[PDB]
Amino acid sequence: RGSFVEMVDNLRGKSGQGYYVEMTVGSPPQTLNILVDTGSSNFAVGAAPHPFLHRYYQRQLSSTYRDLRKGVYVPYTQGKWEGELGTDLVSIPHGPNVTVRANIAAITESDKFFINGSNWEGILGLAYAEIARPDDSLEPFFDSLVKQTHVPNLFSLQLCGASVGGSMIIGGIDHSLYTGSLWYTPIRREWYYEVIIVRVEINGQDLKMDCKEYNYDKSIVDSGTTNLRLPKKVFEAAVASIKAASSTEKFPDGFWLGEQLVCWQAGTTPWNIFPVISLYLMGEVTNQSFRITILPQQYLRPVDCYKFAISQSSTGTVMGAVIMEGFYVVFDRARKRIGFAVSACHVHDEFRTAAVEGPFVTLDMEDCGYN
Ligand SMILES: N#Cc1ccc(C(=O)Nc2ccc(F)c([C@@]3(CF)N=C(N)OCC3(F)F)c2)nc1
Ligand code: NA
Ligand code: NA
Repeated sequence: RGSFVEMVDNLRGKSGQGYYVEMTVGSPPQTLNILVDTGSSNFAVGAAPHPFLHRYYQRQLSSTYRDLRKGVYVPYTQGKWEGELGTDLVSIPHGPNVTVRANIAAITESDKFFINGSNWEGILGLAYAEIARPDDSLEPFFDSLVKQTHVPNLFSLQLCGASVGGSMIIGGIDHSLYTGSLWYTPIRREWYYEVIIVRVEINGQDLKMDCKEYNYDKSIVDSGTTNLRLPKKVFEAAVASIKAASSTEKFPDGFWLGEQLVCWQAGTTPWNIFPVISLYLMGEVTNQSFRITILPQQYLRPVDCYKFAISQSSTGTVMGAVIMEGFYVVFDRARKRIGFAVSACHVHDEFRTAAVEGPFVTLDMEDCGYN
């Protein structure tokens, strides 16, 4: 408990391409790099020589592979894969010292799914069975891990942004990865890692929207998305504040829509003109909340050119890597809650830091949830 030196620094990645962990599948073990995704629930790996892939799962080499005799077709908004379901033995070399029999979707066809130039070749969905495809009887990897072993039912993520890196601590928390205290928000329902945002501030100024707007139709914590996505109305209000707060430089309108980059002469990005953004999350106690604060170092991504990485959503709020890179995030499944603490590795300057602060007094938090 509290100390997991073998798992520290077990994540890698490249700017814009996600954080992946090494895994082994089958017997003998085949090594694969697998993207860590708290926004989905399938363990799915390339299983055919797609040209973008460095490595892929060759089921014919595994004496422990078992076919489920069932296909799966998974369309997303942009992109899709299809695959054949089976189970095999899986382990995590820089992770707990166990092997589990897990479901694996062998991806045999895909479109706009793999990234040309990336170094991963599958995805580990860490969310709940309810959003698993094709349905919720396909048990997700972490559920299998916890049923078949004594690994406790929680994992934590420290994502260190830009070549990126971090730590996925499986079964525990490592205190050297954060400073100050962890603050917890309830998981509102076990499907995505759904949470409730109860107030939004831009440089300390409240957007003063009806808080149900903040969670329209859900808010989730998603390591498989780069941006902070905001419901359209909230995004509109939020941009108007940020634009106002930075109004000393003007940028194309296109910029704020993620449609154009902005560039400054190297080593001169004027961070100080851009405001901090705070989300207050529902706390553990009635009428109690706490607040996480991020910097422009988080929401202006380097591509010295930058992309504005807060964007409009039609799927609710998505607290992607733009939020998570500021914090150490604990997915405390056993107690249905998500903890945040300031990450010991987050990108900051000599004037401002990411922050997690409480308790605050917030009434009518239950009304913030959308039904
Ligand atoms: N920083 C960061 C960063 C940068 C990139 C990537 C990334 O490529 N993520 C990715 C790839 C393929 C996917 F297919 C997904 C899915 C699979 F479910 N997962 C979530 N969460 O949302 C989009 C999605 F399509 F639904 C994600 N991730 C994070
Ligand atoms: Na167990
Ligand atoms: Na600490």
